[PDB]
Amino acid sequence: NGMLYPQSNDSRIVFPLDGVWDFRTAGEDSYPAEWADAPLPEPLPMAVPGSYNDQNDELNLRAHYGWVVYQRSFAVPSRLVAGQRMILRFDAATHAADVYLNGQLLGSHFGGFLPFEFDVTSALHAGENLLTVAVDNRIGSSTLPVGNDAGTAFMGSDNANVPAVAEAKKHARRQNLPNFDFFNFAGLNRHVELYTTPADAYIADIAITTERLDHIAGDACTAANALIAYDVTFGGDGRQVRISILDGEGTVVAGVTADIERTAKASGEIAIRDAKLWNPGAAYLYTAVAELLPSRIIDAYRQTFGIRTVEVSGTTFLINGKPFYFKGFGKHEDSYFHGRGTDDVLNVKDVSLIHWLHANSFRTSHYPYAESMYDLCDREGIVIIDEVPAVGMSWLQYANPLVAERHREAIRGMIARDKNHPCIVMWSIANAPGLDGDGERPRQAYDYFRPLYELAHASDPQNRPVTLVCCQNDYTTDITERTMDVVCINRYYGWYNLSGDLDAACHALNIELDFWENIGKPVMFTEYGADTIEGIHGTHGEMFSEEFQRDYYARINAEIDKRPWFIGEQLWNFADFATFQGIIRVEGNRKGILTRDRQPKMAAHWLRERWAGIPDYGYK
Amino acid sequence: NGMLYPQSNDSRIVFPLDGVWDFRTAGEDSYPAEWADAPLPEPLPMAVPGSYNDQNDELNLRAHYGWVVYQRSFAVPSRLVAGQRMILRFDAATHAADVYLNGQLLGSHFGGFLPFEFDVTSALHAGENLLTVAVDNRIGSSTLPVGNDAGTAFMGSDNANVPAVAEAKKHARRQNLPNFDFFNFAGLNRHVELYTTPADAYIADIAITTERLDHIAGDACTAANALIAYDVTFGGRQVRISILDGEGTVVAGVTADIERTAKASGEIAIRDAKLWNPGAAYLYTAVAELLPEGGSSRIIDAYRQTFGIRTVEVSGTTFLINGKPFYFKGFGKHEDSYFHGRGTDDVLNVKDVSLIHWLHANSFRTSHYPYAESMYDLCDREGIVIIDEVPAVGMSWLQYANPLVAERHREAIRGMIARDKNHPCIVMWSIANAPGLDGDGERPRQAYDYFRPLYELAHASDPQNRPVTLVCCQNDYTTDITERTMDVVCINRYYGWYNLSGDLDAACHALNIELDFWENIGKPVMFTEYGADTIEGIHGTHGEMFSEEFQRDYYARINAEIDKRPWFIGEQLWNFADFATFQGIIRVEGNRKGILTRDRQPKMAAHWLRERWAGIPDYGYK
Ligand SMILES: O=C(O)[C@H]1O[C@@H](Oc2cc3ccccc3oc2=O)[C@H](O)[C@@H](O)[C@@H]1O
Ligand SMILES: O=C(O)[C@H]1O[C@@H](Oc2cc3ccccc3oc2=O)[C@H](O)[C@@H](O)[C@@H]1O
Repeated sequence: NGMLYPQSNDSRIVFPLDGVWDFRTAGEDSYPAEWADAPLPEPLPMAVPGSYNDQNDELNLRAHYGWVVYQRSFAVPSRLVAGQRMILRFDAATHAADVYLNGQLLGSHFGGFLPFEFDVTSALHAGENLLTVAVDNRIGSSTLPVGNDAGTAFMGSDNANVPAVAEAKKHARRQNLPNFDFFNFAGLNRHVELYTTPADAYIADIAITTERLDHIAGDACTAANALIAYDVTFGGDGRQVRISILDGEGTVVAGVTADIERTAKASGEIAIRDAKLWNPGAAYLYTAVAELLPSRIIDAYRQTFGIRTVEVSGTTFLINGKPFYFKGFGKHEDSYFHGRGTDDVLNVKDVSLIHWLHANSFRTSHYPYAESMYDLCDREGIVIIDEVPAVGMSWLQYANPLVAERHREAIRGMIARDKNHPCIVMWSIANAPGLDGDGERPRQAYDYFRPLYELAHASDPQNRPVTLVCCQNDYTTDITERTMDVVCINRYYGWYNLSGDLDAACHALNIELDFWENIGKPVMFTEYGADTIEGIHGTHGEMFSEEFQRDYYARINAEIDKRPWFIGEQLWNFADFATFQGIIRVEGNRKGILTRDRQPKMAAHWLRERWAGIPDYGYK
Repeated sequence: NGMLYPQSNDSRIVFPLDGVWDFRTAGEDSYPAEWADAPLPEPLPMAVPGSYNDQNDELNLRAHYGWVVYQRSFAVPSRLVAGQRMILRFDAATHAADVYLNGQLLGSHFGGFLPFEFDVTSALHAGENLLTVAVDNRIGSSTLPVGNDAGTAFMGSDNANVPAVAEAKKHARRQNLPNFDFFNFAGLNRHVELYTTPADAYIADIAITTERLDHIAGDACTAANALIAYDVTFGGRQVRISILDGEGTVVAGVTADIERTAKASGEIAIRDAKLWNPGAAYLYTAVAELLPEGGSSRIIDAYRQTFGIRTVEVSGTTFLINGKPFYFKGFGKHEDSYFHGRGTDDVLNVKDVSLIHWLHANSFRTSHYPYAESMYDLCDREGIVIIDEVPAVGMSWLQYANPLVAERHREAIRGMIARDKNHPCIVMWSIANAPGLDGDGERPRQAYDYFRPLYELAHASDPQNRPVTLVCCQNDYTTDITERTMDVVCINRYYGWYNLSGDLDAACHALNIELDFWENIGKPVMFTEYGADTIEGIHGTHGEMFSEEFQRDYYARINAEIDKRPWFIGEQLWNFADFATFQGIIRVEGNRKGILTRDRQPKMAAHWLRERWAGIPDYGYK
């Protein structure tokens, strides 16, 4: 289950396959399999990584439904492949892919936001190799994220009772209809690379955990002793693995040799004296170096980690034993040109903006992000709530075992990929599913989600808190949200209801806060906000003005400040982002406190000033 | 002098070093050299490739003056470096760099827009290697592009006679003051990679030229015969040259003797050759294979060089591609985007080429510096013509007497042409943008004496011997004696914008007076800039300056005038898209003369131009 990011070292090399590929669109339900046997005819250029949808203005690829086919050639020296295990990794292909090498089907993947790989040792040959990747963008009632099989996209307008409308629907061009509020960007959204490991025996997975901290400093910068655990998995076939712990300056501060036992695994614990802890706003990273022993080294892998604990205790959220307060937002992987394509310039800039704002956290709304963003947040001291793509869900999905299977894959896959990041403090198993109502519906939702809550706990060796992000609903008939480790609520009082009336919005919010006060869980906002067009101004700000967005946060935040059990404020959204078109989306979702080009609206300045005065620890 | 882009094949591998590096700002005139000896203290993250300026909103890196230091570590298997020649290539470090590996100074480079490399065979070691790169952003009276040592940035406002202003200037924080109208984005703007070649003997350079075409078809798609030439240089006997067509079929091949300094050269006849044309690209591959003594079947080294078969000839007032009279449709561009700055972005390059097609344009100029190599490969495959330009922008008489500037200028011309010579999409070289050329006394002759040797140098350096131009600023064309001697006259004119403002009747009258002057000169003439700053969303029934309507009306009126001149062979407007500049009173969040917004969205004028260009053929318009 290990999916360690490809590394280059004395025992391993990575050969990136990013660049400008060849590309063709294909059919709604098929593509020509023979395209894997020869160069694509009349190809278009297509940069990888990137969504394909915004990379060709002659076409309207945002309207594309079904398959596209990518292809490129590559060659590597015979010297490099000799005796090695050769692996082809796709960091993400959104949503499903069939992969061919030299005309041989390697296999397929379903799930648009997690990495997958193939052993191509036997399919590779000398000279030029032809790599063909068919990618399917289709979403529907059995996918995560969820699409609608008929009707409209989420938040779409209709006149369904007009006979002409009903008839035209029957014959309209097939389109994906997201049951979620972000554009269905598709393609090779993240990197592609060929990499090598030793063949006879190799490191397959590494898990590092913080088991216990002894005598944590008052400022939490250090602990007198930290007990960490390692678990290393091997593939291949009295062997041993050397584990070296490097501090921030690369000094080997601890080292052990562990026996490998057969399924082939080595595990143990290491005590670190005067351990330097990882904290929001004050990152510190160690490296665990694993070396498979025969002076020689057979294989090696360098795994970054941070030493810190996470504990929900009553209505507090303790990081290294200190009461943490979330400041931040949901984000999206979204930008002009790239779409959902990973862009590390943008990631570096965004992390700097999180600091400029004096925020300390975000959520990976609504899918796991590119691996590089978590590495960045590890080094920059920004906390993450890591979320699977289970958005758009309701009772139709809970009754479908295929969806449950995909959901379990997404949870296991996210945690297997991301478990070693100190920046991740909580897992989210869904966003805005249907949880409330009458009859059997609330119990049916609980019966669907409770085993997934348990799965996220079982899968994470650090046993971090697990939540489910709840959409505005009848909280009195929802019986699932209140059972989560942290209550995470999306609320739009004064925007989607009581519209523009901030007094009424705050009154309604306080009524629901009184409800949560009794439940006795820690609670935080994971969404709240107001669409805002930069440059629209009013002396008495109305909806869509910069002033209304600022006033909205000023009023709502004054209310949650009065509740000691309310442990965080993550707003919606960090930045404006693309959506399916519709009458409430002014060139996408405009609830960003920043524009899509990362420029600050009035509310961003107001929030920066507020957040400057709120400490990471001890606010409540 | 060869700088072939790194390739992976059976004898060569490339190891990319892009990613998130460590980064620190340093001083105005220095940086700590000891930072090369250990990991940078308290580093910031910085993505490579990219400009650094817009990658950290906590800092104000747009205001930074002087040095920054990049650093990262890397490791590669010993088995792959063993016995190989190891080269570290920087596609671009803007503007100057000192490079260290494991604490050893490899060397330095000046020139922010062309690649450079170091042999690191001896400096590499097993395990982790520490690569430290100091990058200097400073510009001034001896750099290309040119900065101002004092005063204001180009087209900056001043009240120089106010004593308080004069005094405050003396004590103001040092800042780069561009003498050019684009922001001074700096850093590791393009890719970094380590690559290998065989050590004993290897291919160092390849030049492919189209020497002659016989009996070109009426539609220019083919010629009965094409004579091409190859010139292969080696470092560190025979080389096999194979010519592969679009399907990879070997249609021609010769084995050539290597003579010492070590080179092989010759000619190859291609019967029924498929030609490269604007709007109808066709590419061959020349595969060069170094053969062992002497001799066996095995290959010592190989390189695959893309090329296209086409001729370029200025004839009277026509610009002939494959003997057909071409008409340029397009624009100056910039490598410019949110977040990336001047950083190369192939998603953006792929998108921009699709927009060039959407507009029905056929060409652009690399204003005002050589672009990333990948964009030329893309234009080769997409049939888009390029005017390739060096960063000699902001120049005036202060520079012409400066030997360091002249050397840097010669370096840029030789470096650009050495890097870019094999692209069929490149049809013309530009040796400068908007230098001072006119005036009285000795000034016009001084400018001519500076630029004429550079014109000759561009001709001597290009084995294809393509036309050479100098892109001319709006000036007194009657006292300029340099522009009229270029192979194609390329003019930047802003009648109705920077002069006769808003009066399109007067602008067209003035343009026609200057066109009458060029009609007498008897050379082919094209626009390389003309336009109007335009804020998307500003509208008027009678469009005034900055409205979308005025921009549309501007092109409608000016283009109607040049359509009347048979010797006017192209229209490249300013600009493809809005881009960042130094701040000032005439730049509304940068330069807004884009027909597209900075996010590549079309203004009214873009739609009008799309319809116009749809009706103008690549060949035979005039
Ligand atoms: O609407 C948004 O901006 C975000 O909506 C979230 O889901 C919710 C939608 C509504 C709609 C009407 C009334 C209350 C709601 O409460 C919600 O939580 C969704 O999580 C985001 O992805 C959307 O972008
Ligand atoms: O001004 C621009 O938008 C571009 O100007 C070009 O150079 C010239 C500037 C001026 C200024 C005042 C009057 C006439 C001018 O004519 C010019 O040719 C320059 O090449 C571009 O880089 C600028 O962005």
